[PDB]
Amino acid sequence: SLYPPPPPYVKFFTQSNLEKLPKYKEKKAASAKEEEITCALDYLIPPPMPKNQQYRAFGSIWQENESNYQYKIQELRKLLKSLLLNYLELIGVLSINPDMYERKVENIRTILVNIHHLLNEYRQSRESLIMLLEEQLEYKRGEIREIEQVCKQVHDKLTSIQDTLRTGS
Amino acid sequence: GQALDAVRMRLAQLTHSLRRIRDEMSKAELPQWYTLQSQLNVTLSQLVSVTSTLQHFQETLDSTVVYPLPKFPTTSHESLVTTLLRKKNIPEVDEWMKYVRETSGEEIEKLLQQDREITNWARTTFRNEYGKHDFK
Amino acid sequence: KGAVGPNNFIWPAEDALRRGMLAMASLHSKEL
Amino acid sequence: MNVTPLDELQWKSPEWIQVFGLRTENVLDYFAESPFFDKTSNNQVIKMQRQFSQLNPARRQILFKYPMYMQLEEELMKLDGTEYVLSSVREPDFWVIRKQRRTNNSGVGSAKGPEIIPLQDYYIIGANIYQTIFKIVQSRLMSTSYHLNSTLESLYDLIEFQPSQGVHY
Amino acid sequence: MTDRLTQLQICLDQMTEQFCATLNYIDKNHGVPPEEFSNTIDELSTDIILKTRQINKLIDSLPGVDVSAEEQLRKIDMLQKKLVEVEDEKIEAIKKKEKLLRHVDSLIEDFVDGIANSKKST
Amino acid sequence: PHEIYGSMPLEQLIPIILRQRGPGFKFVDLNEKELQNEIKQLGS
Amino acid sequence: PLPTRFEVELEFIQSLANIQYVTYLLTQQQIWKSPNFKNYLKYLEYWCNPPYSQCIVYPNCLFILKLLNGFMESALEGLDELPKIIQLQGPQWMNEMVERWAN
Amino acid sequence: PSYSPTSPSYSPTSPSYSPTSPSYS
Amino acid sequence: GLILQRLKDLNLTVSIKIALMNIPKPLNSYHIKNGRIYFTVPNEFEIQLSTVNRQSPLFFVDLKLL
Amino acid sequence: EQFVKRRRDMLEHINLAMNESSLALEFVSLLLSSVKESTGMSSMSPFLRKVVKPSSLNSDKIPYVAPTKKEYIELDILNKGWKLQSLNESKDLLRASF
Repeated sequence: SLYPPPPPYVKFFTQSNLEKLPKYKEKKAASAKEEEITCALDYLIPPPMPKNQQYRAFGSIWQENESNYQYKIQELRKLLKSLLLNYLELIGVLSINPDMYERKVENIRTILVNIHHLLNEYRQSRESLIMLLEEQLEYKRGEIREIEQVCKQVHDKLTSIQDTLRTGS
Repeated sequence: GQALDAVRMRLAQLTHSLRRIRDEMSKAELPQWYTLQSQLNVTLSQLVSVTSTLQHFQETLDSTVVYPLPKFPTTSHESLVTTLLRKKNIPEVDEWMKYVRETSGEEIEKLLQQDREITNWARTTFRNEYGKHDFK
Repeated sequence: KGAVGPNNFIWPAEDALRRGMLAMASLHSKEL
Repeated sequence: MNVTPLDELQWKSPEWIQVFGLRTENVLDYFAESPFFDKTSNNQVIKMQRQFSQLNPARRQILFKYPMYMQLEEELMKLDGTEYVLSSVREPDFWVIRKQRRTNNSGVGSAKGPEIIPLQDYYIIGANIYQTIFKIVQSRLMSTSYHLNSTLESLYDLIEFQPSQGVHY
Repeated sequence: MTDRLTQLQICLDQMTEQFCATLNYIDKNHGVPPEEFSNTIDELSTDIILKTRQINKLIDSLPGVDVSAEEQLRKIDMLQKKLVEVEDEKIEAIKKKEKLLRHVDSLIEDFVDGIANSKKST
Repeated sequence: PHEIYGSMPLEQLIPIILRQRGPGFKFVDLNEKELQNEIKQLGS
Repeated sequence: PLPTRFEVELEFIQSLANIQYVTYLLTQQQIWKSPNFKNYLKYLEYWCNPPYSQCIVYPNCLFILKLLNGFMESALEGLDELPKIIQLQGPQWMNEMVERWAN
Repeated sequence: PSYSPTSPSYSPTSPSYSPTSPSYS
Repeated sequence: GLILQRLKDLNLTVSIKIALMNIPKPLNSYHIKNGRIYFTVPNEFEIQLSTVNRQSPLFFVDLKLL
Repeated sequence: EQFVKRRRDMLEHINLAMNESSLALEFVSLLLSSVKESTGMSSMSPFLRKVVKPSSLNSDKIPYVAPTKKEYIELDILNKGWKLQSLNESKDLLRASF
C-alpha cells in the first residue's frame, strides 16, 4: 500500500508488559551478571549505541569555548586571477579554433570546482554565532542604557520638584 | 435536464426543511412536543418524496456524463473539486452493515420461496381475519 | 516547484520512504 | 474477495513524474502502466506496430494544436474498437482523456461515419487519476437517514408521558 | 541585516549569470554593426571588472577573515562571561531601582494620608 | 511561569482574575487579609 | 543487510511528521483502539533528549508525537480537524521549536 | 419571488474517505 | 502576585479621587480597604465603590441594606 | 448533565447528517444555472457564486450497460437481506416500545 505497515514489535507490548518491565529488567540484569530476541520484553530495554558510532541510511553514511587563513586568502585571490586569465584564453580559443574549445572548458570548471573545495574548509556556523552574539548583546545594551537614562531623568525631575516645593515653603 | 431540475428543486426544499428543523432545534428551550412531531413528519415524508422521485428518473441521471468547465480553474479550486468528487460512505455505516451481515450470516432459493409462501399465507390470513368482523 | 529535486524537501518525501529499506524490511518482516 | 471500486481508484507514480514529468506529450505514456489501461485496446496494438516498424468547443482546438494527435487518428481510423483518446487539456496541471469505443459501421445505407460511444470518465488531476453521482446522492441521503434515525430514537428515549399533562421532557 | 556570506553567494551567482549573458550575447551577435557591438561589449567588460572588484572587496571583508578561529573561541567565551556579570549587575540595578521606587511609593502614601486627614480635620 | 503574570498589564490581568474567580465575583471583592490567607495555605 | 531497530524506529519517528500518514493511521479503528500503538508512542517519548535528538532529520515530528501524546487525553474525534489545525498552528509551533533549540 | 435562499452549509472540515492503495509500482 | 500592589494602587487612586471631591459632612464616615471605599450611613445603607482609572469616574461596586 | 450530553450528541449528529446533504444540492443546482442563468443565480451559495461563473452542469449521453443474470439477482437477494434486517430491528424496536 501507500503507507507501510506499522512495525511488528509495536503490537507485542501491552499495559501488562509495561508494568512488568521493571521486574523483567531486574531479572535480566541479575542474569547478565546483536542482542538475541529470546523474550517478547527485550525491545523495551534501550538499544545499545553501535561501537562504530555510524549510521547508514538511503546509501549515505553519518556519524568548545562557543558552547594560516592568509594562505587560503591568497590562494583564492590567485585562483580568481587564474580563472579570469583562463576565461580570456578560452574565449580566445572560441575566437580562433573553437572546434577544440571544450578541451579548456571543463578545465576552467575544475578551478571553479576547486573554489567550492576552498569554501568547504572555510565553512561559518561560528561566524553566525558571532553575529547573533553581537546583535543581542547590542540590543540588551540599548535596553539597559535607556533604562538608566529614564530612571535618571525621573530622579532629576523628582529633585527639581523637591527644590521647587522647598522654595515655596 | 428536466429530471435533474426537478431533483434540484425538491432537494433544495428538503435542505430548506432541514435548515428549518435545525434552527428550531438549536434553541436553548425545547418547543412543544406536537410542533416537533409535525416538523418530523413533514420533513420525513418529504424525504420519502425525495427517494421516490430519485427512483423515478434514474435513467436521466445515469445518462448524464460529468465534466469540469473549461472556464472553471482546477489549479485554484482543486480542493473544492475533490470535495464534491469523493463519494465513499462514512465509515460507521460501513462497519454497521458489516456487523449486520455478520449477524445475519438451491437451499437459499428454496428458503426464499418458503418466505414467499409464508408472506402470501399471512396476507390471506389477515384478509380473512379482517373480513370476519364487520368494521363498518 | 515543478522540478522535483531529490533529497531536499521541507517534509519527508513519500518516494523517500518508498525507496527506504523500511519498505522491504516490512515486506521481509517474516525473515526478521 | 473484496475489491475497491475502480471509480474511486487513484494511482500515483512518483518515479514516472520524477523521471519524465507531467506533460501532454507523455500523458498517454503516463496512463499506459495504469490498471485502467486495458491491454486489449487497439492503442497497445498500435504501440507494438510502431515498435516493430521502428525496429525493422476545445475538441477542435486540441485537434489542430498537436500533430501527434493527428497521427493518432490516422493510426486509429483503421482499427475499430475500444480506444483511448484525449478529451481536453489545460496546462500545467489539468488533463482529461475521453474514454470512447468506435464501431466503424461501413454498411450500405448509413451516411454517418464511425460510431463513437462513451464508456467511462477519467480525470488526471496533478499526478493522480480519478474515475456515479446517483450513488453519491443515495449514499449521502442514506447516511443522513441513519443519523436522523439515531437522533429520533434518542429523542423518543428522552420523551416521558403522564396522563394528566400529556408528553413532557 | 544581510550576512556577508549570503552577499558573497549572491555576488558569485550574479557573476556567473553575467558571464553566461555576456557569452550568450557574443554567440548570438557575432557576425549587428561592429561599432554598437564593440560598445556593448566594452560595457559588458566594464561590468565584468566591476563585479570582480566587488568580489575582491567582499572576500577580504569577511570579521575573522584573517583571524584564527581559536582566538574567536576565547573571545566568545569571555563574552559570555562578561555577559553573565552584566545581567548580574542589571539584577542589582533593577532591585535597587525597585527599592527606591517603593520608597517613593511609601512617601506618596504618607503624603496622601496627610492631605486626606488635614483637609478632613476641619 | 510567573513571567507571563508579571509581564501583563492590568487591563488584561483584570479579565484573567475575573475568569479565574468565576462569574459574579468582582475583581475587587478580594480581601487583603483573605489574600494573604490563601497565600499562606498555598505556601504550605 | 537487515536494518537494525534503531533505523526503523528513527524512520517511523521521522515519518510521523507527515499529516497524510497521521490521517491514514487514525483512519483505521484498530490502530487507535489497540493499546499497543499508544504504548509504543509513549515509549518513543525518550528521543527528545541528546544524543538521540542529534540523529533526527525533521524536528517537527518531535512536537507531533507530543501532540499525539495529548491525543490520548483529548478523546477518533478531532481527526477531521487535524490538517486544518496543523496548518493553522504551524507558525507558533515552529516558533516554540526554534525557541527550544535555536536559543 | 424566492422567499429565502439557502444558507451555505459547506463542510470543508470533512476529512473525506478516499481509499488510496495503488501507489506501489 | 501583582494583585497586592494593584489593590494598593487602587486604594491610593480612590483616596486621591475622593480628596478631589468635597464629600458631604453626613458622608464623613468612610473606609478604605482592598481597592474599595466603604460609606456606611447607619440604619440607612453601606455602599462600596471603586474606580478603574484616576481620570475615569467612580462606578458602583456593591451595596448592603441596614 | 446526561440530558445536556444527549442533546449535544443529537445536535452534532444532525449537523453531520445535513453536511453531506448540502453537497447534493450544491452539485444539482448547476444544471438550471447553465440552462437559465437568472433562475440559477439564487440557487447556489454566495461562496460558490464567487468561485466561478455557473455554467457547470451540461447534458450528456451514455449508454446503459448490457444486463445479465450476474448483478440483478444478487442486488435483489441482498435487498431482501437488508429488508430482513429492517424487519429484525422493526420487531426489536416495537418490542422495546411495548
